[PDB]
Amino acid sequence: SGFRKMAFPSGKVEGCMVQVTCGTTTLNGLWLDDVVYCPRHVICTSEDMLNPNYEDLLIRKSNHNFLVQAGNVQLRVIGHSMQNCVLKLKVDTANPKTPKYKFVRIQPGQTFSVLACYNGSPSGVYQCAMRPNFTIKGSFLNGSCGSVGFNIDYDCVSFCYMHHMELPTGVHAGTDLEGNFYGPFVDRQTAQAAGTDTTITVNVLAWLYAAVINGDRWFLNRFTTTLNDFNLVAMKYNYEPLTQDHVDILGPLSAQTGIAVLDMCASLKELLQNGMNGRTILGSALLEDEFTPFDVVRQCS
Amino acid sequence: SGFRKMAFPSGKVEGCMVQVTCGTTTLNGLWLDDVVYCPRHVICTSEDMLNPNYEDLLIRKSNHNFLVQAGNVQLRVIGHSMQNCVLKLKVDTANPKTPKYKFVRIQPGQTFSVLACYNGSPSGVYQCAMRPNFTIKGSFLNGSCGSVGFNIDYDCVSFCYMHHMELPTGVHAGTDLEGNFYGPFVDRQTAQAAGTDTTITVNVLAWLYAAVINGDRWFLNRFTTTLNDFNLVAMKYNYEPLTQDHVDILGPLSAQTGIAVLDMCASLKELLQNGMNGRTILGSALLEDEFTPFDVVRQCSGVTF
Ligand SMILES: C[C@H](C(=O)Nc1cncc2ccccc12)c1ccc(Cl)c(Cl)c1
Ligand SMILES: C[C@H](C(=O)Nc1cncc2ccccc12)c1ccc(Cl)c(Cl)c1
Ligand SMILES: [Cl-]
Ligand SMILES: [Cl-]
Ligand SMILES: [Cl-]
Repeated sequence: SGFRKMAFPSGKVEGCMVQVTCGTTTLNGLWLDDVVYCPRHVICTSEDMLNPNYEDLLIRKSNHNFLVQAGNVQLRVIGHSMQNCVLKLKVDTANPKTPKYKFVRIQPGQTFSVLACYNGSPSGVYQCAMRPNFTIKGSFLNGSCGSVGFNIDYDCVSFCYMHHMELPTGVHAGTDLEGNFYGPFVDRQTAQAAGTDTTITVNVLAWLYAAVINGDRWFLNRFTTTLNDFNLVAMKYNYEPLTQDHVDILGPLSAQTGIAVLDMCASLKELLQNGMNGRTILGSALLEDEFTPFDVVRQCS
Repeated sequence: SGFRKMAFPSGKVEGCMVQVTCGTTTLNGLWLDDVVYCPRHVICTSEDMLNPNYEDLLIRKSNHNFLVQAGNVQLRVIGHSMQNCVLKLKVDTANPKTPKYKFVRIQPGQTFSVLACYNGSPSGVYQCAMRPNFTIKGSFLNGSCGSVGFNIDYDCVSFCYMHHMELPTGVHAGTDLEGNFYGPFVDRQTAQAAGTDTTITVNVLAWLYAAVINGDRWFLNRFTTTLNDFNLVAMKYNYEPLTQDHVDILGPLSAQTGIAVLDMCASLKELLQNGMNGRTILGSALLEDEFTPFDVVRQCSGVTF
């Protein structure tokens, strides 16, 4: 019993964190095999932030301009290349702690663990979701660039995020491990704003199923709804539309608790209309949207 | 920016998790140097748990009754002994991944990271607080017994908790690493109930300081209060008393934000008597009490491990 926001154990990722210094900028790198991955903005100065030409800046760099430090050992950079917004520094030593890994690009609503680092040193691990507006609500300070987001698939680390920047609202933007940004963001100091965020409806439903599994039932009702009527209501509360894919994905939870998805959707509509009336669900006074259907099944079963 | 419930990096503890099997029971062990620590209830059957004589049950056991597995390697148990509610299995191999460590007993209100394990395999890490009623509101399934709670002090792991059982309300009970339970609990199948829980006041104040550091300041007011008047109000809402030690510990956050502790206490007092009025603090509609003052400073300044 119990329901917590739980991150994956970070050990496999800690053994990959290194410090990358270029000129006056110091950030984090991910050392996998003989390659260190990090945000390409590490090569940027004061003049090259508003409109940097990264290809031109990288051509002017030599391997000796990059200082890579793994613990107390300095790694020798023997090559450099760029893949989208990620810089790849080829090193002379393969990381002996390299776990079984994959690079995966995730979709909005998906969750992952974040290993927040400073100067190549892990300081904390927390749990995030990719927001529908493609930002993440992380907890990061200056120097956290290059910190990674990941999930663990048995004994395999799927790297899905690398932190690049903090937007003016305090939310965070970054890329997958192939350097492609999540969202309409660029690694330039140009005026950028996240779109209006919405609630991940499928995750709220998954979390309501977690609450039922844990013995919470006060919010249940005798109503059901059509998918379209549910979406018309949910949208008025800035909730993401619930697709047939989401209904199917909630199927196992629906079978386990005996409550149909559209039946649970009618409970959610009621909660949006009434609020919680001083009650909590799994110790929370707000509806939680950072647990996917897969997270709820893994944590409850 | 941002404020998350953040656990310590778990790597130093993952390298210590092993699987301990005795008869039909399989749970987790903590392998440090040449000793594996685990709950002594691993030696129990169904009848044994009801009314156990652990000294008598352990005397009947041999080293070969314990099956310890570290990854894919079976460790050889060369000794067994009991310290309070923890069983210590001496093994023939010292754990090469043993970090610098300490065994520490924590106080209620103190927070720690839990590495939830099943079959000696770490599956999740989460941050939680030792409640004033000595339970932890954890997330554990069958097989999680032996999972440990810890903090990281520079590069030294301080082990403070080992999971033993789940109470009928779904909350959790366990011991320090010397086998002494936190709270009035016993490792026997008998009727046990956690006392009425209270809110960790010093932690709520630390979290209000974290919200101010993040720019969320609607709850601040012009007022201050006495520690005496605040505690009278706190007792009424099932809040723990705030001591002069707590006021001193909140000092650096008070200096950083420009909000004296008794000034923040007057904000907390109004929040209790009037509610949030539809507003949230750090995206929460409830007052959060699982971040200590040290946790808020560590996160809002970026201390590494
Ligand atoms: C390096 C910096 C950045 O946003 N860093 C941070 C990352 N995360 C949190 C921070 C909190 C406070 C201050 C800086 C934080 C930055 C600035 C502009 C651009 Cl376009 C890019 Cl790619 C990167
Ligand atoms: C081994 C079991 C126990 O509490 N198990 C669990 C421990 N943690 C979570 C659980 C979730 C679901 C089911 C069982 C969970 C137990 C029973 C009674 C006593 Cl007195 C003791 Cl010491 C131990
Ligand atoms: Cl599923
Ligand atoms: Cl809440
Ligand atoms: Cl402090």
